[PDB]
Formats: sequence, C-alpha cells, structure tokens
Amino acid sequence: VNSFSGYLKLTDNVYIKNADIVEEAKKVKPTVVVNAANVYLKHGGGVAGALNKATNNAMQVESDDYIATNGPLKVGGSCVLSGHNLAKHCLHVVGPNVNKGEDIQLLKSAYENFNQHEVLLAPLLSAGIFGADPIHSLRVCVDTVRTNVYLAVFDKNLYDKLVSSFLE
Ligand SMILES: CCNC(=O)c1cc2c(N[C@H](c3ccc4c(c3)S(=O)(=O)CCC4)C3CC3)ncnc2[nH]1
Repeated sequence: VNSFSGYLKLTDNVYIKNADIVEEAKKVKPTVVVNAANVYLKHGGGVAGALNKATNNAMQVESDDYIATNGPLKVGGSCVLSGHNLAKHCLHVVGPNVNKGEDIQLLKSAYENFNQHEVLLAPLLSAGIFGADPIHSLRVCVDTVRTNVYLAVFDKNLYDKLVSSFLE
C-alpha cells in the first residue's frame, strides 16, 4: 500500500504528477483516495464519474444509501466511506463550484479535511468544470495541507503550467 512513484516534489509534504487518478489508485493501492464530490454525492461525471465507473458503480450505491440516512454534505465538508477496489477509504470532499457562484474562500475548508489522514492520493480541488483558478487551488493546498498529499493532474498542459508557476 501507498507505493507512489514518478511524482515531482513541490514541498516536504506535497507531490504532483501528470496522471489519471484512477490509474494511480490501481497501481498505488492507497489508504485514502480523495473524490471531488458534490453535496448530494451524485458521481455522474468528471473525477467522481471516473472513480465510480472504476468501482463498477459500487461507490454510487454506497453513496445513495449514505444520503438516504444522513442527508447532503455542506460545501467545504467531507465524508469517509469505503474505497472499494481502488483504496481502503474514499474521502469524499466538497470543494466550491465557482462556476455555480459558490464561495472560493471555502476551498481552504475543503483542503483542511485532508489533515485527518497521514497520506492521500487526490485530485486538484475545484479544477475542471468547478471553475476555480488551478494555480490558486494548488497554493491553497500547499498552505493548508500538512499531511502527505500526492496530487494527480490528468492534463499535461495544466500540469506543466502548475509546475512552472510554482517554481517562480
Ligand atoms: C479516463 C478516466 N479518468 C478521468 O476521466 C479523470 C479525470 C481526472 C482529473 N481531472 C481534473 C479535475 C480535477 C478536479 C475536478 C474536476 C476535474 S471535475 O471537472 O470533475 C469537477 C470537480 C473538480 C482536471 C484536469 C483538471 N484529474 C485527475 N484524474 C482524473 N481522471
């Protein structure tokens, strides 16, 4: 477990790689994989959809049962559930969707959830269709997370732009 390889070291506790989070979870077998979730845990597309399809829908079925009894999460909040075949646990974290008018300040709260786990495999929160500035999301991660985080960014151009910007 936690056999991470090929990552660029940004800080003593933040690492980054141009990779698909699904393929990283299969090779690494991490203790925790982070899902970029929405408050009702509907894993239809993007990172959430990719993780769910890689569990052959077991993640969505588990999430629907959680929602039925507990209700939706809050933006900036999180929920630990099974990681199924991809990891021991899945930490479902809700980052702000700035394309839907949600507060970017809550991105700090979203990353604070990582501090409860010694090591995690994660996507860059609120990137993609959530519309947050990816350079800013990396800065919030670096300034907030104290535990070991391995960021998988599935876009070579975005990866190159983030590394170049961080090295300034
Ligand atoms: C082939 C199956 N895998 C995938 O489709 C996949 C997609 C993917 C990925 N996408 C990034 C990303 C990061 C955060 C968020 C999104 C998307 S979202 O559009 O889902 C909205 C929620 C926040 C994207 C490059 C910035 N990052 C790592 N591993 C991946 N794997």
